[PDB]
Amino acid sequence: MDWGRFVEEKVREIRETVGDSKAIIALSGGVDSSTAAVLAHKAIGDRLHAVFVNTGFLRKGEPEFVVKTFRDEFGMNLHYVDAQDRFFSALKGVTDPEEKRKIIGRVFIEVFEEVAKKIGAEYLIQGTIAPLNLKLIEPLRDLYKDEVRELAKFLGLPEKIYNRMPFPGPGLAVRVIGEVTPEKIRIVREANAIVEEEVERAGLRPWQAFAVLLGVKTVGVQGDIRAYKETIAVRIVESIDGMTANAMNVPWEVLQRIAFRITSEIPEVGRVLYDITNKPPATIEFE
Amino acid sequence: FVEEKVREIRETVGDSKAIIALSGGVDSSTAAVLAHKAIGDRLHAVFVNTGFLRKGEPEFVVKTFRDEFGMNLHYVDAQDRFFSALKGVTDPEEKRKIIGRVFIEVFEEVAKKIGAEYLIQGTILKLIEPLRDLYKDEVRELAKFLGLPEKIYNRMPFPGPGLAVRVIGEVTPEKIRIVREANAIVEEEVERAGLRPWQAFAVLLGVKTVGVQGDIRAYKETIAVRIVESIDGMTANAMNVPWEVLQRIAFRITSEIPEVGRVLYDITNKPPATIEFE
Repeated sequence: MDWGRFVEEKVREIRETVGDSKAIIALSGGVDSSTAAVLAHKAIGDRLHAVFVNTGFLRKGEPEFVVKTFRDEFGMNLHYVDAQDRFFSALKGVTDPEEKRKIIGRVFIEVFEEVAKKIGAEYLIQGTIAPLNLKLIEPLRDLYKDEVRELAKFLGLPEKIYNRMPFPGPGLAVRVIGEVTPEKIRIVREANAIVEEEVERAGLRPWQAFAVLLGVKTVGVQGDIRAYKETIAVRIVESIDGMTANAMNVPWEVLQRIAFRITSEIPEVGRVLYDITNKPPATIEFE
Repeated sequence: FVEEKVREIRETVGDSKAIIALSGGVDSSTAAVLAHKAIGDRLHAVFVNTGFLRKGEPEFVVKTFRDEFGMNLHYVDAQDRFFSALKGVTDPEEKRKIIGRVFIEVFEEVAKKIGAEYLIQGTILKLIEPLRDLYKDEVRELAKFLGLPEKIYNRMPFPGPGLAVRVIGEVTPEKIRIVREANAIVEEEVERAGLRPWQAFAVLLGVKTVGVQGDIRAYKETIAVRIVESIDGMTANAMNVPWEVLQRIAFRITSEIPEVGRVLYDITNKPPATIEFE
């Protein structure tokens, strides 16, 4: 393979296509969109407008990391969009998993379209890989997943991105069973951070590792009196590419640390359960 | 000791009839055998099938006390009454309160027909408590000496409300059936693997999810497996169960109980969590 040649030719292609016009891209923080953004940025510089939407369902430290990486370090013309209120308000009273995803998808498009109209770009860059009135450009169209990761590394993207575990577009909203509220998202966000921290501390490299707020209540104690507490499910799986996946045989000490930290550092949680179901028969997420 | 207590009971009861509630627990069982050796045919044991007992449990109790020990055993099928009384009840406290109220109504109903004058209780009508001076460990030894099955004197504790508190939310016949089957799988695999925990059981969580086979839009149930080690039950730790055993439990539950599509294992100690979920 020759990545230097690939980059030179692809950057040239984007330049010849865009000309002096503006191009826009949705920056999700994922490896695909990140890689496509870097190629487009090398091609047209400030004429590339990278739009990053904070949905309110991102992981701890994620928004800050994306801004630091793309605005500060890569110097991209980034549009940080805080749309948290729109997403949370739109989900009020919605408990059905499918409906939640539908609403989140609709609001994301509404937000992106609103910002895009102000930008007035003529081209839309997408990180589509092999595996708005805008002309489409897909720089990674002929590349497979493993190749995109190699390219991302070659382009100087952080390992935190090219080796990241996949994370759903609706984010933490699908990690909360039932109605999505700021409090539930706060709890699962902290629990998720603990899960990832313990997996990292033990040098484990699973396909996915996350926490889910089940909605099931258990009787705990806060001060010196009984109170209802939440239940968190921990999901850690091993997989080649998600086709099938096995619940991971996590060292007991790691599971103990996760359970201890979640219930001690997040007083609102009183019980932690570990998912031991493979795929098949189960899905990886809890939807 | 046996000769002494049997003598005391025989002197207290005289030629009157006595009644005792058989729960299947070591305490009531041991007290029942002592009372039976004392007044034989004048002891009337009462077994109430609440509808929340474990798989094969009712049959075991009847076979053990009525056939094996030859006691007068009044079997009461009150499943319908308990399920009706719990219809729509979600609060754990109310479930326990209602089950207690119904048990009494059912028991007092059967006690009237017997016409007993003494009530035998396994506390550790006139009351008779032959084990009021014995501790948990002592009662177990006595049970062994009396000839009670190991399945009883060494059995894990099981709550009065039974499987009703092993179902989060409203209790219904179908939910109890599902958790009864899951519970049997958990106990079977834990025993087969040589595990000897304080308690090992299954809980129907109420949370539902879709799977990746067959009708992928059909929401299925979730079972939580609870296995803990404890000395006294005051403090306990989630057990470090061998992975292959947990995998077998998950496989059997989803393969044998089509209604369940997800299995979770509780990894929380006590404190901060309770052993039972409700």
